[PDB]
Amino acid sequence: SDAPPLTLEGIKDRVLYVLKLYDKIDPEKLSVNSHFMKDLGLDSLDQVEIIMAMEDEFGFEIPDIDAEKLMCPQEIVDYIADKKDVYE
Amino acid sequence: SFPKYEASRLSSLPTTLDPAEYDISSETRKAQAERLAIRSRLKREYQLQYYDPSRRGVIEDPALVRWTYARSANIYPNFRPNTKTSLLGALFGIGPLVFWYYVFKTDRDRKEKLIQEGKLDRTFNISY
Amino acid sequence: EPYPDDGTGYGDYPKLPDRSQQERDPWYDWDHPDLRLNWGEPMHWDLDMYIRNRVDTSPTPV
Amino acid sequence: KRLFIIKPSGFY
Amino acid sequence: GAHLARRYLGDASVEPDPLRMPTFPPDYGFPERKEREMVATQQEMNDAQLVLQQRDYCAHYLIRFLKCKRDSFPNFLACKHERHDWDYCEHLDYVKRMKEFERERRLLQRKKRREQREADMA
Amino acid sequence: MNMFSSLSLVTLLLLTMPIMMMSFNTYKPSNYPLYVKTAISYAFITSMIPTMMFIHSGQELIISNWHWLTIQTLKLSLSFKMDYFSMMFIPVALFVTWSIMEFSMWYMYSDPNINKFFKYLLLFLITMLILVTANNLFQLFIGWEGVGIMSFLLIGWWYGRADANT
Amino acid sequence: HAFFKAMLFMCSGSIIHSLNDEQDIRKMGGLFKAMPFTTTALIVGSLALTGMPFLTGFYSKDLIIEAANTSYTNAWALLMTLIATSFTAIYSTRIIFFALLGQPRFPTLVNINENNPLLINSIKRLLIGSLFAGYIISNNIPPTTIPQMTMPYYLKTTALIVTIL
Amino acid sequence: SGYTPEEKLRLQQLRELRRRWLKDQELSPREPVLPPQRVSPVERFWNKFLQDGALWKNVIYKTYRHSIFAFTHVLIPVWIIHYYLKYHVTTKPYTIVEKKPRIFPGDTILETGEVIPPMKEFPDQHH
Amino acid sequence: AGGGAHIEPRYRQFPQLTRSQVIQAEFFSATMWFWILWRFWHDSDAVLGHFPYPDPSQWTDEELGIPPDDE
Amino acid sequence: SKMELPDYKQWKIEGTPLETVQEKLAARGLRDPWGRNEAWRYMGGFANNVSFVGALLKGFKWGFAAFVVAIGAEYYLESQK
Amino acid sequence: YLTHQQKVLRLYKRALRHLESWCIHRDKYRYFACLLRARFDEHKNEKDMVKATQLLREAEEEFWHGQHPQPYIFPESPGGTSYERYECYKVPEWCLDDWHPSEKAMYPDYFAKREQWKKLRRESWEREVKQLQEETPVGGPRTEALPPARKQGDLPPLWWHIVTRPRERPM
Ligand SMILES: CCCCCCCCCCCCCCCCCC(=O)OC[C@H](COP(=O)([O-])OCC(O)COP(=O)([O-])OC[C@@H](COC(=O)CCCCCCCCCCCCCCCCC)OC(=O)CCCCCCCCCCCCCCCCC)OC(=O)CCCCCCCCCCCCCCCCC
Ligand SMILES: CCCCCCCCCCCCCCCCCC(=O)OC[C@H](COP(=O)([O-])OCC[N+](C)(C)C)OC(=O)CCCCCCCCCCCCCCCCC
Ligand SMILES: C[C@H](CCC(=O)O)[C@H]1CC[C@H]2[C@@H]3[C@H](O)C[C@@H]4C[C@H](O)CC[C@]4(C)[C@H]3C[C@H](O)[C@]12C
Ligand SMILES: *C(=O)CCCCCCCCCCCCC
Repeated sequence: SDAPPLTLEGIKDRVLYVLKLYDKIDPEKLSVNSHFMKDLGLDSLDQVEIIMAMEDEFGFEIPDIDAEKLMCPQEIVDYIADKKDVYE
Repeated sequence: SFPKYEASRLSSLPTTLDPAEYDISSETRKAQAERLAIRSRLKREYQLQYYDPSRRGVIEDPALVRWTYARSANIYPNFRPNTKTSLLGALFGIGPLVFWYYVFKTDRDRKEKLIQEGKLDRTFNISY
Repeated sequence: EPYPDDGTGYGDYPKLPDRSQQERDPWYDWDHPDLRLNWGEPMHWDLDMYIRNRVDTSPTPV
Repeated sequence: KRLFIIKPSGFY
Repeated sequence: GAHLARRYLGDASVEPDPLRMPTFPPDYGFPERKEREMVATQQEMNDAQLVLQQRDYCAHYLIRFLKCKRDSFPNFLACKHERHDWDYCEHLDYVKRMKEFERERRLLQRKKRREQREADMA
Repeated sequence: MNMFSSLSLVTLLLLTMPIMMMSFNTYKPSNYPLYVKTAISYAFITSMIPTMMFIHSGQELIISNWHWLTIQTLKLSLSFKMDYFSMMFIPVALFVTWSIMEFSMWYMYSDPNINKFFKYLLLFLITMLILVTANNLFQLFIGWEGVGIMSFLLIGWWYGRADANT
Repeated sequence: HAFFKAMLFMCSGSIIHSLNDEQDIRKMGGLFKAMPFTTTALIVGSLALTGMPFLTGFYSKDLIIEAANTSYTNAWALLMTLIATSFTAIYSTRIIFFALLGQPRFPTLVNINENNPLLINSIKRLLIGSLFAGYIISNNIPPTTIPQMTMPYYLKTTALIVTIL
Repeated sequence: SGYTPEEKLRLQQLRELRRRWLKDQELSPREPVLPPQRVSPVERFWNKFLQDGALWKNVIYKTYRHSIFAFTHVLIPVWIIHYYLKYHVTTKPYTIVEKKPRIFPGDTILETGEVIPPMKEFPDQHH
Repeated sequence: AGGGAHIEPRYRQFPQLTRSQVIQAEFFSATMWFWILWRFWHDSDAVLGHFPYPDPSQWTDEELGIPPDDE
Repeated sequence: SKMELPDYKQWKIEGTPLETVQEKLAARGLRDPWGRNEAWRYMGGFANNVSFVGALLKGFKWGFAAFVVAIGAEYYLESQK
Repeated sequence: YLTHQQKVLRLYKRALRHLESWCIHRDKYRYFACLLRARFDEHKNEKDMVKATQLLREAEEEFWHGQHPQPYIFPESPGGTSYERYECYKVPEWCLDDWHPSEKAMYPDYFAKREQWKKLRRESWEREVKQLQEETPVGGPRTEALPPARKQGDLPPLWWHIVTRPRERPM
């Protein structure tokens, strides 16, 4: 609808860009494969806010059944790329 | 403090305010998973035909054939002429017919009396 | 749980909860996304009255 | 990028 | 208005009744009154096709204004003076109605004022 | 009157041309939104001529051009009332409809059925001009009910949405 | 009412299209500078609807409110009409405040582009109408009633006082 | 609180199939392979004429198309409407009924040269 | 949508504004205020009042024909 | 395309109403991690936006300038008559 | 069902979303979002399950009394303005088998490649059935989750209608 289409690189850049602005995450050790619970010491109460920040970034809700299953920025990219028909 | 929620047939009780949701016991847990078995057993039978590449047609739904039959053909054999059904059919079936008869007979009797007496305005009424 | 045997013709058709299809989960992968129904799932006796184009029973704030 | 639009047959 | 506060939340006999006014004959005072002078004639208003509610005592100015507007076309900013003349005549006509309300208003005071003397005394 | 009547009917006839051309396929696609927008523009300028003739000398008339049906003592004929509330509304409606059709060329640009959208917007405008110019109740009932049907077909434009149909 | 009301929806459509189909004013804001032309039309439209003197909506609404006051009319129906005129300013101000002023509340990536010539010209013509159409129509249509031009000061200006408050 | 190892593997396998399917939805440069169309000679004259987006050239195109529209949608229809009203619709009684034009004091009637007397003298208002 | 100018969307930044976009908006806003002031200057009686509103109290009992109480 | 995002280190809550929120939270022992995420809404071209009275007065400066010329001109032409 | 962990997280998400609706402005929301987080922290590590339920059950009552009557909804979410807006443009893939050859002649490459997918789906079906006929318990499936592909060259069982589904903006 006249808006630019999303790209796989663009989703990854913006997903990490949001996490880089989260104080409780250290930008040095943040990577696409950084598990939130077991590599950044964030409780699930913090993971809910992570998902809520992603849906406020791409402007579409992620259901609670699947939000509580994404535990890594790489997975978020896969979920957002699958729900926007992004293939390259 | 927080007024209690009072449900209605057109406003159901929210699942987050229903005691049965927070009173989780062993029997409820088995029932919930026992239902999910049926949902998956049915979901598999449907999928083995929906995803079939050689199928071309309509997947017959026995639940949909039971609903239409229950609403049309199964009504009469399960009807008994008792007090409940006889009064409901008498006042809903015959009641309106008698009510409208007197509304119209009275209206036309009153109108006819005026026309005969010549005191009903029909000055320009030549279309009937 | 069937309807009470009052002689109105319900027979043994199950008495399902009188809830609209708007109360169903909208994120579940229903076989009938618009109806919010699954193939083989028993249908409410008044299903055609409870489709999302008709009587709504969802909880209200007030 | 000029994708294929799936539509029902309009020939008939 | 202030009158509405009097006819309802207070004495109602001294306030005029708009649906029934006027009550007293026009000659109660005014040893001699002059009938209103209608400048326009029936055929003039009839041929001008004035709306029946526009065929009042101000109609003569309205007729002149309409004639100027037709002639001044396409200049719609013209005939400004003719419009004001008709408006002013309608303003004077409205005041006469305000005077009529006051006349009925005060004459009803007379009844409430020339009736306690003839009641309290006897 | 020769010009007041002819130009008062050309406006109504002009708006129906795009509908007719889209029936016998006597036109080219992908210009239809522009074609329909241009019809409204010319319908607006023509409709201003009868309006000016009214503003000038207050001229009004009634056109009963077609005798349709005679039910005993009731003669129904296609009648158009060109009066105060027809020479001032038609110009305004066409001027506003002119902008909305131009705005629709941009707002509905990506809609695959932009051609049907501009056919429905035009059909509504016709039924509204039938309603506004109607000199008898039956003809008024045609545009009265027609506007409701075109509203129904435009409210539920995205017919896949359940809330649109409701 | 046809001119400035149709403009408001078109101005609403411009905002909706820019924010990727976001119709909620809670996720708008800071569009006063981002969308200067859509902002100008929205302000002009919100001043004609509220009854700003001498714009298109002043030449009909204020005559009505003046004639409603100086009429043998239901008292309560008159009070409700005046209160409704107060509410017209409140919700018109609501759109301006929550969509134009303040700080942005819309997503990070948005294409706020309103340079399409179709959008400008369509809004532009109604913008002209919502300024001068009422003045032109009022000075051309022939009179058909006796307008009430004499009344107390507090009935002539009731529309302004109600709207300003 | 996350994908089990089985679930992750399936999502990856579905993801790789889904992307390839979406890739195949792209059109090759040849597509769509339109069949030949009989190009009208008139449109050929404008294809070459509009090769360069000159301001003066497209104005001629703008005037050309508008002139054609003003002939097929205003001039031809009004001829038909005038003919219909002139000789079929105004030849029958009470079909087009014109409200009689307004007459004001001091007007001259074109039909008979009559003169309407002016109104009586307005006494005075000044203000 | 389609046509006009191609503006690059900006991420977390103010959008790019053209030149004619800002000129036209300012002109019509100015045209509004000129119109309001020009109309107010010439026609101020359309909003404040055309004719004076009399005060019924100040009318004398002689001109209203209210004969004295005694007679 | 391949949109190049701005450097993420410029988004600081300093000098914005977000800081004031962080002050009031520091008086209760609580902190606001997401402040820098909302920072762009208060920086750059989105900072120092007009007020409601300033929005309704858009174009008044040029409109008033045109108005004073008009009435001044009207006096001059009417001076001849 | 939902475990006590899942029900608390859902309420927290709902509480913040409705709170965001009341606050509107981001700075004010960033203030009450932290205070509401604290209320979820004073009982972060409760031990007694019965006490934990009574805290969750009481939070819901406060949520219901305090929820926004008109909460914000994303445009494409259920109840949103753009929800199901494009379901009328979403045509399934099987409608292409009914095309006239003349229409198919306009897209020779697309339909040549579409034939490859149909062959891939047709060759792998009989294997997909077996993959599920052996992993299924004796009675029948107890859950709705499907297993992945186990042997190289196999495709995930029941993949066609999730892989070929129409795009979210088909036109
Ligand atoms: C004798 C010599 C002469 C020979 C005589 C021989 C007579 C034999 C009979 C010949 C008849 C010819 C029939 C057409 C041939 C086929 C042409 C063709 O190729 O089709 C291509 C055509 C376009 O191709 P496409 O876009 O690919 O279509 C595929 C889509 O599925 C399409 O779907 P869609 O959604 O896009 O549109 C569906 C529907 C339209 O979609 C809708 O909107 C449905 C709702 C429309 C009705 C709402 C308004 C209701 C009020 C009626 C107003 C009229 C009465 C006014 C009376 C007072 C004022 C005059 O289609 C239409 O009906 C279009 C016309 C709409 C009504 C037009 C009314 C205004 C026209 C101007 C009237 C004034 C004329 C004055 C002329 C001067 C005097 C001569 O396809 C079709 O339309 C297929 C359906 C064809 C049905 C034709 C029947 C039309 C009936 C009108 C609608 C019913 C109105 C009810 C009132 C009835 C009052 C009479
Ligand atoms: C003159 C009386 C004529 C008798 C008929 C009219 C009386 C009402 C009975 C007909 C309505 C019932 C029809 C069946 C329902 C079919 C549509 C449907 O399913 O509804 C779903 C829809 C639900 O739509 P929804 O928008 O409310 O909610 C759907 C859910 N969302 C919004 C989330 C998508 O309801 C309707 O559209 C019907 C509402 C109208 C029915 C009530 C009529 C009230 C009449 C006014 C009462 C006051 C009298 C005023 C004076 C007028 C009377 C003289
Ligand atoms: C003049 C108008 C738009 C021109 C413009 O504003 O730039 C153009 C746009 C599409 C054109 C129309 C369409 O091409 C369909 C028809 C084609 C033939 O030229 C006959 C007239 C016909 C009905 C055209 C009339 C006119 O030239 C149109 C309406
Ligand atoms: C009186 O004319 C009726 C007015 C009804 C509308 C309310 C206007 C405010 C009236 C206040 C009363 C002032 C009395 C001095």
